[PDB]
This record gives sequence, C-alpha cells and structure tokens, in this order.
Amino acid sequence: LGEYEGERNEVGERHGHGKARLPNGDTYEGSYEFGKRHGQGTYKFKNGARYTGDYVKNKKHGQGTFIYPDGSRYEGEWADDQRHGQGVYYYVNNDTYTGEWFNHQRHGQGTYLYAETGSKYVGTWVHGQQEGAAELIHLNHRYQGKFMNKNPVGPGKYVFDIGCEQHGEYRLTDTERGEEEEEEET
Amino acid sequence: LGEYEGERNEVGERHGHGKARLPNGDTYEGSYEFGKRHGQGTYKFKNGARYTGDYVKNKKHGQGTFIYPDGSRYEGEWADDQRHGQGVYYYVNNDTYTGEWFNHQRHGQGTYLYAETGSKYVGTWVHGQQEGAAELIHLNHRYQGKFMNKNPVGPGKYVFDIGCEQHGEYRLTDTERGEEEEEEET
Amino acid sequence: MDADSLLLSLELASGSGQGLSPDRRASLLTSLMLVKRDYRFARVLFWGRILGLVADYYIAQGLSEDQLAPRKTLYSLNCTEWSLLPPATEEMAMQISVVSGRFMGDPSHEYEHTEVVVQIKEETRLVSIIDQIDKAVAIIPRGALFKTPFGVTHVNRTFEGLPLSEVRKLSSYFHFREALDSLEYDIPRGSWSIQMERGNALVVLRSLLWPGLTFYHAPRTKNYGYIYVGTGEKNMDLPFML
Amino acid sequence: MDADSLLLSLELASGSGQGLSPDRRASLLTSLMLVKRDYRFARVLFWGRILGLVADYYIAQGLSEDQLAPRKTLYSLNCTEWSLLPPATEEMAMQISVVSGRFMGDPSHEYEHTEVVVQIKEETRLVSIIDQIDKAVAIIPRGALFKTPFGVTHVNRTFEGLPLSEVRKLSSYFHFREALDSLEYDIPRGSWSIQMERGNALVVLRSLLWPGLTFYHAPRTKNYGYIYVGTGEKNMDLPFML
Amino acid sequence: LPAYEIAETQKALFLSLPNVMESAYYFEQAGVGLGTDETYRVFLALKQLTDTHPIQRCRFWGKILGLEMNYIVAEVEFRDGEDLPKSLYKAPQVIPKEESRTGANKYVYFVCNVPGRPWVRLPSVTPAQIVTARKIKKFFTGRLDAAVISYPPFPGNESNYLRAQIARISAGTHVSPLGFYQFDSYEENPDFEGIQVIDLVESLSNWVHHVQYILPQGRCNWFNPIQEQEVGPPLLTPISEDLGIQNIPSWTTQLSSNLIPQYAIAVLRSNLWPGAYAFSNGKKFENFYIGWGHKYCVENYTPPSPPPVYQEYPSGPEITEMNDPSVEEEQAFRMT
Amino acid sequence: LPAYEIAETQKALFLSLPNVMESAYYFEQAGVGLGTDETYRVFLALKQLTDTHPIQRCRFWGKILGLEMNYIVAEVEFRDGEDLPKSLYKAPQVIPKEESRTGANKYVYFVCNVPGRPWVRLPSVTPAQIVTARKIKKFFTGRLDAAVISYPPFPGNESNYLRAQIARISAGTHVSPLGFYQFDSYEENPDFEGIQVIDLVESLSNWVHHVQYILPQGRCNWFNPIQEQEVGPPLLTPISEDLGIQNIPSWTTQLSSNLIPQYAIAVLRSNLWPGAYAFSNGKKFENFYIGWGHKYCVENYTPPSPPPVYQEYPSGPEITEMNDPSVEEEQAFRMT
Repeated sequence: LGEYEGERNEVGERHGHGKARLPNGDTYEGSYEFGKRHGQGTYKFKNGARYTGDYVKNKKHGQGTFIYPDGSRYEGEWADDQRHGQGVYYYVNNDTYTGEWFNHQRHGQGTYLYAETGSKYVGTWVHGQQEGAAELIHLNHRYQGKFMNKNPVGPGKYVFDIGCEQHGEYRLTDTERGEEEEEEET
Repeated sequence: LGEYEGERNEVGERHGHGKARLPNGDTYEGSYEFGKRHGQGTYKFKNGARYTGDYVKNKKHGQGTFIYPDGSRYEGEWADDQRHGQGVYYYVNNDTYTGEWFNHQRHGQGTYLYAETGSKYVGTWVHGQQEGAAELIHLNHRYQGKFMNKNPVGPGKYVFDIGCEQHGEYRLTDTERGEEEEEEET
Repeated sequence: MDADSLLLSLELASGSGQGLSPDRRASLLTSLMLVKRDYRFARVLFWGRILGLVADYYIAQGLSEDQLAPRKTLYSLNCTEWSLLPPATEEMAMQISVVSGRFMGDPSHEYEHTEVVVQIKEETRLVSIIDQIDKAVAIIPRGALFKTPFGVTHVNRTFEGLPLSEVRKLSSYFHFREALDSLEYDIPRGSWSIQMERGNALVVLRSLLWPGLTFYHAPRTKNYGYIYVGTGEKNMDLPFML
Repeated sequence: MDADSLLLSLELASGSGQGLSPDRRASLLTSLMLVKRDYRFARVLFWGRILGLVADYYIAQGLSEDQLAPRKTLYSLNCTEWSLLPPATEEMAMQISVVSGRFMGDPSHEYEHTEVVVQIKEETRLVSIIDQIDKAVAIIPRGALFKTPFGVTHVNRTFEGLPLSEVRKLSSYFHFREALDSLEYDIPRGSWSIQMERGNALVVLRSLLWPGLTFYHAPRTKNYGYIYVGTGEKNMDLPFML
Repeated sequence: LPAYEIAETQKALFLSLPNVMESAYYFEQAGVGLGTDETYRVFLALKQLTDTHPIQRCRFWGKILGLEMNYIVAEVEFRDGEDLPKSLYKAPQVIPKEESRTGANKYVYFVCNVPGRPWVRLPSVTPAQIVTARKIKKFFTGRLDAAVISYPPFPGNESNYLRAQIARISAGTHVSPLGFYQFDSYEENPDFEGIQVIDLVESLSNWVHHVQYILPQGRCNWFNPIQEQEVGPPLLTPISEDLGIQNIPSWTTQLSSNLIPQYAIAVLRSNLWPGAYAFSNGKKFENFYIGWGHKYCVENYTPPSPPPVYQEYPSGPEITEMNDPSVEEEQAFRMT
Repeated sequence: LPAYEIAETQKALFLSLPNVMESAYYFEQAGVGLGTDETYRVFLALKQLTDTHPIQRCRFWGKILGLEMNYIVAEVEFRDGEDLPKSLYKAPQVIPKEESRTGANKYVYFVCNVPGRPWVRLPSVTPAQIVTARKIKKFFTGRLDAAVISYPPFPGNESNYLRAQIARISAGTHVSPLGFYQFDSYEENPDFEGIQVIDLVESLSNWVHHVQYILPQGRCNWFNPIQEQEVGPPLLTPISEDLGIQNIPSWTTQLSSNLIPQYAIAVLRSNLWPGAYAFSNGKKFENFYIGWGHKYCVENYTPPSPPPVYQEYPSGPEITEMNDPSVEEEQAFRMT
C-alpha cells in the first residue's frame, strides 16, 4: 500500500499535480479535477509501460501517448481505456498505423505503413483487421480493392507510376489471382 | 630366167599389151610403146607390193596407184619414179594425206588428215616435213601458225567455233607456250 | 517475315530467345512457295513458332489481297505437311479467357473446362492466340503501306527504309491491323523493347506484351519483319515487370 | 557486294565454292565500316578473297562520290590492320604480262624476272590484277546505275528488281567501265555461267575469264553484288575450255 | 554516329575458354541461341576476358534479353586469384554469403552488353535479401545502375537481381546427361563410354542435375542459423522428379535434324525457364539460356501476400491500472 | 515460275551415310562449302539416295560447277548389288576397266544437278581413252548429254568426262593424317588416339593419300599390256613429296582461326586443283572439292602435241626394179 506525497484537500481528493504510489507498484504523477481523476498526468507501471496524457471520466480519454512494455507505443486520442479517435501506433517493427481507432481495435480509415517493406495500407479497418475498399500503395504500384480476413479476395485494380492500370479478380486461394482489363490512367 | 607370154609386134623390141614375168618374181601386165614400158600397166611384186598406173619415159609418170607392202598405198601423180603432183596417201593408220608431192617427199599444200585422232593439217610441206603458213583444224578449233622441227614454234592464232580468235606466241619449247589477245571474228 | 532473301531475315536475329534451325530452314523456304502455289496468295511470310510440349507449330501466315483482311493461318507439326485454320471470331477470342495453360502441340488434345463439362479444341485456341497477337502487337514501319485512292494499300515501293532521326521513336511504327494505321499509342505505353544490335544497321523491337516476338528492321534497306518464337501465354504481369 | 549489312547476300551461296567464314565475317563487317569511318567513303564493298599461296588477301574496295572512276582498294591478311593500295594504271598491267604464276600470301614478295635483275612488287601486281578484273568482268544490272544530268552517276534508289525477260540473258548487265557504260559484249561471247540456284529467287553470274568471280542478284529485291574468291592468274585457256 | 563508336570498340576483339562456335552450331541446329555473326563476337569477348583474368574455364552462359540492351553473360571460374523495454524486435537472422567459390557463388558471372564494351563483373549474391527475393519478377533495362524497385525493398542496382536470376537459372536448369560429374564438388568421368541420343529423348531420367539446388533459405547449404532444416533435391539427381504442376511437364525433349536418325542431337528445353536450352549428342553437352531471365508460371504472376499485421498488447492483469484508493484505505493506513 | 516446279520436287527431300552436317560446319569455318540451307538440301538428297540404293557407306564428294546447271556428286559404296597386204597397224592396246568396285572404279559417284532432281549414276570409266585424256580441260555444260569433244577422240557425252575429272581429283585430293586407313585395301585404325592440329599446320608430311594414285596409263593397278611396270607413289604416302611445279607449293595449309589456338581445324587446300579442301580437327576428317573440275599449272593450258606422221616406205631393192628382160640375155639363155 503506497502513500501519496504532495497536496490534499480537507474534504475532497488531492486536487493538484502530485505523485502517488500505487499499491501494486505504479507511479502516477498527475492532477485531479472535480473530485475525480481528470487532467494531464503521467502513469507508469512497474514493468516499463507508461502513459503521458489526459484522464477524463476516470480513464484514459483525450490526447495521450501510451508506451507498451513490448516496445510498441500509441499516441493520439483515447476514450474509456480503449483506443478511439485519431491515433498513430508504432509497433515492434516500426510499423506506423495512423488513422481512426474504435474500442481497442483498428476501425475506420487508417494508413498502415510497413517499415521493413515500405507499403501503405490505406483504407477501412473493421475489428482490428484489414477490410474492403482499401489500397496497398507501394513505391512501384497501388492496389485498390477489397480485403477480407487480412487478404485480398475481391476484384481490384493495380495502378502504376508508368501511367497504366490493370484490373483483376482474386481466386478462392489467397496466393492466386487472374488479371485482365488493362487501361490507361482515368 | 624371165619369160614374156605377150606379143612382140616390132622387129626391134616388144610392143603392145603384154604379160612379162621378171626373173626375181615380179609380174607386169601392161602395154608397151617405143620398145619400152609405157602406158597403163600393173606391176605386181613378189613381196606383196603393187603398182597400177602409167609408165612414161622409162619411169613412173602420170596417174598411179602404189600398194606398199607395209599396208600403205598412194593414189596420184608420179614423175621419174618419184611422187610428184597431187596425190592421196593412205598410211598404215588410215591417215589420208590429200596433197602435193615433190621428189618422193611431201611438198606443197598438204592436207594430212588424222584418222586415229581426227585432226587435219592443211599446210605447206617441204622435204616431207611440216613448215609454216599452216592450219591445224581440230574438232573444235583451227590453229593458223608456223611449224618447225616437227612442232609448232611460231606465233599463231586460234579460231574457235564459239566466234573468237586468240593470238598466242609459241615459246622455244612446245610445252609452256604464251597466249594472249582474245579477239573478235574479222 | 518476308518471301525473298530469307538469309538476312534471321529466325533468331539476336532476339526472341529460340528460333528455327537448319532442319526447318530449307523446308520452310520450299514450303512458303508451295503454299503460295497451292493457295492464291499475293504474299506469304513465316509468322512465327509456338513452343508446345511435344512438338512445335511452325505458324506461317498467308496473306490475301488488300493486306487488311483476316488472312490465312497455317500450322505444321512437320514442315512438309500443312493444313488450314478457320478465321477467328469474337466468341472464340473470349472463350480462351478461362484457360491460361501452355500449348500442348497436339491437334487431338482438347482442353477441358467445368462450367456442365465442356471441351475446346487446341486449334481454335491457337488461331485465337494468333489473331490476338496480329491484332495487338503486329507492327509495320512508317510508310510501309502507303494510302491509295482506290483503298487497297498493298505494298509501298517508295519506302526503302526509315531515316536515322526516327529509329528510336516508338510512335513512328504503325500497326498492321486496323484501329493511315494506328501508331504506338498502346495501353501500357512501355511494352516495347527498342534495341540496336549491329550499330545503326538493324533495329529490333521486342514485344513485352507477348514475350517472344522480335520485329527486325533495317534503316537503309527495306527489310522489315516480325517473328513470334514465344509460347502464346499473354502474361498479364507486364507492368509488374516494367 | 553491298555497303552495310552484308548478310543479305551470302558470300558462298553455292557459288564457285569458297566465300567468307567465321573468324572472317564479323571481322570484315566491322572493318568495312571502320574503313568508311577512317577514309572518306560513301560506300565500301568487300571485293573478294584472293587465295594466294600461304595466306589470303581479303580485298575490299571503297566506293565514293563521282562513280565510274578508279576506286580505292585495300588488302589485309588479318582483318584488324588495313593498308591502302596505290591507284593502278596501264604500266603495271604491261609489267605483269611476263608473269603467269599465282600470288604469294606474304605481301611485298619479290620476283626475279630474268631477261637484268630488276624486280617488281607484289602490291602493284595485286592492284593491276584488281584493275584487270574490275575493268572486264565486274558487272552491274540495268536499274542499279544510271546516268545523271550533272555527271555524278550515283546509285539509283528505285531499283524495282529485274523482270523475267532479262534475268537469263546478258543484255541487262552493264560493266563498271565505260565504252553510260558497256553491257555484256565479252570477246568469246560465252564467258559467263548463268544459273538459277534456288528457284527464281537468286540468279548467279559466274565469270569464266576469271573462275573465282561470282555475282549474285535477286529478280525481286536489291541483292546484286559481285565477289572474286579466286587466284588472279588470267588463264587464257577459256576457248579451250568452252 | 554511334555505329562507328560501337565498331571501333570491337577492334580489341580481333587481336581455358570452351569452344563456343561448336556449341553455337549445335544450339543453332537445336533452334536456340544467336545467329552466326554475333555468337562469334561473344567468343572473342570470352577470349579477351580469359586473357585479362586468371580464368580456369570461361563458358558462354547465354544472353539475358533487356529493354535497351541485352545482357551477354559469361561463366568463369578463377584459378587462385579472386576479387523501459525498447526495441525488442531485432533483424530476422540476416544470412551472409556461403563462401567464395563453393555455394551459389561457385562461378563468377561477367556480364557485358556489347562484346566491344568491357565486361562488368556481377557482385557475389547474398541469400537472405536477394535470393529469397525471387518472388518478384522484373524486366531488365540494360543499365546496371538503374536501381530497379519491386514490392520488397531490393538491395540491388540491377546487377544483384540479374545475379540472382542467373543463379536461379544455373541452379535449376543447368543440366548434364547421366554419367557426367561423379562424386560437394564433382569431377568428370573418364569412363563415360558414351550415351545414346534416343535414350535421352524417351527417358527423361538420363539427365542429372549436377548443380546444387537453391533452397527456400536462399543458400545451397544449410548452416543452422538458429544456433527449419529444409532440403530439396540433392546433387546428381535426374530431372524426372522436378517440382511443377501436373498438366505441364518440367522438361520437354525435341530432336534437332529429326529427318536423319543417325545424326540427331537431343535438345532439352526447360518449361520452367523460357530461353534455357541444353543440347547433347552423345559425348559433349552445353547448357544455355536466352530471354528475359524469367521463370514461367502456369497462371499469370501475382505479387506475394503481405506479412500479417502485428497484434497489440492484450487486455490482461498487468495492463489494468488501479484508478483511486478508497477513503477507508487512505484514512486507515496512518493508524494501522 | 521455276520456284514452284523446284519446290514440288524438293518437297520429297523433307518428307550408312556420311555426316554431312558435322563436316560442313568445319568447312564453313574453313571458308568452303555451299551454305546453310543448300547443304541440308544435299544432305537430305543423300538421305533420299541411301534408302533407295543398297549403300554401306556414302560420302558427299562435292559440287563440280557448270555453265547453266551444276553437279552435286556423292561418293557411295554398295554392299553386294551394283550395275595386196592388209593394214598391219592394229588397235593401240585398248585396255578395259579393272573391276566394278576394286580399282579406279572403287567408288560409285552419283550426280544430281540440283537436290530436287533425282541422282544420275555415273558409269564405270574406262582407263584407256577417258582417264588418259587428262591432257584436256573443258568447261562442264550442265546437261550430261551435250557430247563434248576435244583434240583426242572422246567416247563420252559429258557423263564420262565428269567421271574422269572426279577420278582425277579424288585420287590426289583425298588425304588422311597418318593415323588411320592403315594396311591395296585399307581399314580404319582402332587405336588412332587423336592427333595435334598445329602439327598438321606446320608439317605437310602428315596428310597421306589413302586412295590409289592414277597412273599415266590411266589405271591404278598394272595390267601388263605387252601380253618393267609403270608405277608412282604407293598408298599412304605424304603430300610433302607431291608431284607438280617446283616453284609453287602443291598444298596450301592454313589455320582459319588465327585467334584461338585451343579449338581450330587444319584447313588444307590443293593448289594443283583449285577448290579442293580438306579439314582434320584431330579426330575427324573430311575432303571436299568444289569448282569447275579442273587443274592448275604455273602456265596456261596448252593443246597436246600431234602424233608422229608415220613416214613412208623407203625406196630400196623391194621398190625399185630393173628395166626389161631384153633380147641380149634371152638370146644367150637358150644356149646356156
């Protein structure tokens, strides 16, 4: 059971920028507004995780950067201890996912940039998975099509920097694709 | 010795058509004039030779046919027991020399035709030898040139059936001659 | 190819990979004249060679009048025997879109497809591939077929070659088929390999849409010709490779 | 033969035996245009290959403007280093009348000529033999060379082949020398072998004054070209052979 | 003019290595290769390369076709002289090259465009980033400095991709008849006692591989990168068990000069790699490749699937944080 | 058109014999031959010749040139089935042929004008007025029935002059490099063990004549025409002591590679017969004549000398005679 040091009120909560030691081994340097945990502050766990940002409605809400203990991090908007709003995630392989988040999962419009490859998955994410109406933009081409269960299965077209595009259908196997319908730029 | 089963009309010597047998074995069937061998007569030798011809002034003179014992024969003009005038000689290889003779030798415009080969030498002969101003006609061409020491040595021309002549100069030997200046028919 | 002076028109021409041989050279030199004698053709040229799996095809294209009709196509397992091929239509051109395998090289071999079980002949797919090639990547130099007021445009005898200022220009080469003719404004705009083999004496245009087609042309002498020693596949990964 | 892309006319082509070879075709193909770069030549023709005794000569002739003229001649044992021959005249043609042997492969070979121990050169005999061949049996078809009003007698581009009525006869073949130029009026009037090797596609005129000279021509295209692969001896036994 | 410039640089040609002309004559009969005017220029290019480098044997590997200029390839072999917790994801076991002359770098491949131009030596290929990047398919523009791009970041400037394609062709299609290269390294059999040309046509098992197959790891020999264990067809195996689809055979066999039975050379054409030919008559052989350096697929080539996205940190007992202590816990800790 | 009627008879070509193709690539390297398509045309003409005649060993002899049409000659051998006094000056010893397959007619020479037209078999030449007529040189017309004539009476219609020129060329320009065709008859040496090419270049004592030599009497053996013998160089003698003009070497020996000493073929050439060539790359060999069927001398061709004129009979005692058996002796023979 840790003990708080700093300022405290006579009837209410601490109500000031103070550092509190959690009984499980965490250090929270932050403020408290309206008798609850509210405002900017830095939470720090015992394994190496961190969270520098705002606390609204007793949880992580507002602008904030979380540092996960596996090496990943996530900056941006937070809501009720879930990832929601505009956010940029940096994974262990420096994969930069910037875009919308909803309820601790990838949802809405997002841009997943591979660091070891160089490709940007720009499009819709449902329940933290790659979904349809998305484009894999590379340094040589860009594939506009539908993605199901982290794979391309629907009809899609590859647009190239040379000035031409080609349509095509993906088969039932993931590593199979039949191509036709080559035109110029629209 | 000799016997004569003919006729002796004149009181001096024999006269008329008579058949005399010579003491060595020759038989002469022919006429006589001026007490001597004259006119047409056939003189047959004992070795196989023959002569059917004219005897004028103690000798062979006029038209005659001599069958030589080696197989050859001669039909032509005789003079003083010598071949002189136009005559055709059939040699032992069926060669026909239809030319002029003078004193038992070829002399004049002879026409020595080869039978085993096919060539024809129309040219001047002295002493039974080839001389200049001669035409050697072959199956394909005719050589107008000179002849000395049984070989052509002078610069002569060659007339061909294709319609061209060439003026070649014969060297000191019959082998390795010179030839140039192929011309057109004049 | 061409009909006369078949030595400079190489089957290889330092291009297209494979080619013919001195087993198929003299037989083709007599066979083009035999096809020109049998069928009433104005000009006859060797089109190209399909690879196959058991034998080649040795495709020769016999040209009729007006130089624009669907001219005749001839295949041959052996170069002494030659047969006909029907003129291609649109339905046989769209029926081959479901099959993408290699050529077999057998006239009795049929390709099966489950749509009810259906089968298609190898020869109709072959003449459909040949019609697609001659309607897609068949090229001629500039001025090789001059415009006629009667509308025939058979052979331009004025054209002796292209000058040195327009050899590398891709837009100079027209097409043999109808869209005077259509120039090189194709859909990938990078599907041609223009190379200079021996100085400025021979330009080689290799087709990148159909791998195996070499079009040789001399700039000074009127000697142009295309030969397809490809396998007839229509690889749709062309801008993936460009 | 021809200026560029020499493989349109085969050097052998089943004509009078020997022609060119590997180790010699690409070497002369580079060397002709190298001479055209070095010397101010409009065209350059591979004149022929005189056999010699220990080495070949590989004679190449260089064309220029103002044709029907004494042209430049080059010989080379190895086809990398080349040397120019002096212009020939009638004095060396008179001087070679005493020799009737064949050429030595070693250049600048000495001759005895015992009559005086004066010696003649091999290069002047070579260029005199080339002048004697080129003025007599070097032939040109009807539509190749034409008389210009200015007098440059340049090569006409409108050749249009040669019809059937004048491919077998000798009335259509001109000469390089003048009497525009003299046609086939040779002195035995039978000194030319006229043959059809591969059908009506290649007419071949082989010389009989010199048994190594061969002239290829096509009745359709521009394949005219002469080449002397022989010895250069002037054998005067031609009516004896005819 | 560029014609005189390309003619004057060929003067060094007209001034150990396997006979190329004989092979060319056989390949020409086979119906592959180059015509007999440029395949002699590459022979003199190989002769110029042999006289400038200590080469034990210099073979004509073939000619890779290109966009602006082709890639004429040599295959040489030198005798003695040659040329709080942060960042928990490291490099995924970057594998270096095997050795100098043992693995996939057993033969140095010199590549030139024109034989008048000097040879450009290709660098030694590495398995982990160039050979395992065989899932791409790109053309060649004939520049060797164009820095071609694909879906993975290629560590090459068109020399490394050409070297990887040449290694794939020489490891998958360089074949020899049965009886050659007995037993790692291999030495030629003195007791070869010939072979029949007809037996090399009806029987595909008489063509051994004689070269090490490229593994999916990239190198030809496993080296235990963890301190898994994959191996394909080993050395000296026939081509009757090559991997491929069921309706297209792996290798086809035709006979050059078919009309004459007595003098016919077996020709091997690789279905997998267009432009690759092997010719045998009974005593000698030579492998060859020409055309685009590409592998044939039954369907059209599709780009590979992307790697799966990394999952985030799961909701466990460690990610759950205590919000605020109770009033009794903060008012009773000072007493108890 | 002539092309249609020559294609309709050349179509039968493409529809126990020599390896024409192998021996033609090396001849093309030497610079002699027909070409690329015409050589395969005459090779398929040889193939059409072998299955229509019982031939155990054919050989492409060559191509003797003509005026309007040429001659392609094949040298084949069959197994068992093949095709007042009188005139004192008699016939000058007419010598018949030796045999059908042993002497100068050991080889059967088939002749076609083009590969399309069928072959015409040349008859067995008589060595009395045709082979001994080597003192002529005539251009070949190209019809085989033109009835060519010369200075000697020729009993031929160009089908015998062609066979005589073939027997003249083949007897002197068919060479073997000292190793095989050992001991008349000759068979191939089993332990030939190869030979060096440059030793055949720098030395002329290697190429020996395996065929019999044509005597000045016309034959190859001796017939003894009286019921001393005329002989020349026997079998297997080198061409270093070949007959001819002493100022001109009888054989030109060149190495037609000049760059690669590794692989090259000795390229022999006859100076007596312009157009005869021969290659031997160390193990294989071939001879090949082409061009006009004629010989070469240091001077031009002269016609032969006329025979002696057979001088007439001399006038002796058998020609001359006495005058007359007159009266002065017949009047004394009565009393005697």
